[PDB]
Amino acid sequence: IKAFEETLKGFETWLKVAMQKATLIDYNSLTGQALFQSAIYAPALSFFSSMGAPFGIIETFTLAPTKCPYLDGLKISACLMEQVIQNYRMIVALIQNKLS
Amino acid sequence: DLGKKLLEAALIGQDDEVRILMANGADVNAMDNFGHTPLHLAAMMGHLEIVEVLLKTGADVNAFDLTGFTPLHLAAYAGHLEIVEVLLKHGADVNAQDQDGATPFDLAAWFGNEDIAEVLQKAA
Repeated sequence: IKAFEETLKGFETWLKVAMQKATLIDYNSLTGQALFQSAIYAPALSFFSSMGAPFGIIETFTLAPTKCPYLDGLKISACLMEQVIQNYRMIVALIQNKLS
Repeated sequence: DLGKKLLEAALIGQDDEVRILMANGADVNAMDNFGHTPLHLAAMMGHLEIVEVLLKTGADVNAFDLTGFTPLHLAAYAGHLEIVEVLLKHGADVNAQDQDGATPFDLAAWFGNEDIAEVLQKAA
């Protein structure tokens, strides 16, 4: 369970940076979309997989840009970042059901 | 599957596990599905000792991921000054560009990491 605790700590360490920097990512630009993939979506996938593995939870988080209907690419990034945090909440709820 | 384990430990920040994996033959060049090496992930996360371990065991300081970012790009975006300094000391390329011409200085400037931007400007 120590490995799972370390995963939570890594996730929260990553989250603190991602939550502030995501608001500056223009998702409609070439560099911004790429940076969102490289530095937000990819690490999130890895953390979520590491969280789910000790508990048999096999889910694949996918971004849903259709739920972010904004012309402003900064608002898209913030909205997609919120989907990341929401997925965390969903996995935590699944883990708590397994534990209880 | 030592490469995947190393990528995972380097992102999470499991220093002991990274050291164990390198001693047991893990590939320092292991690549995730986004083109990241472990050094990419540790530098982005600010894991200083893991960055040091990976560089000591042969990591390419200037590796590009599939989106055209180097470890220096990611540390300059994320705001980890000490990582940036260590990468520069190990020959990180300040003029590395992503697919739309963005340098590490550009990311540091756009994301408000002023100390890093100043270090990168002086290094250039």
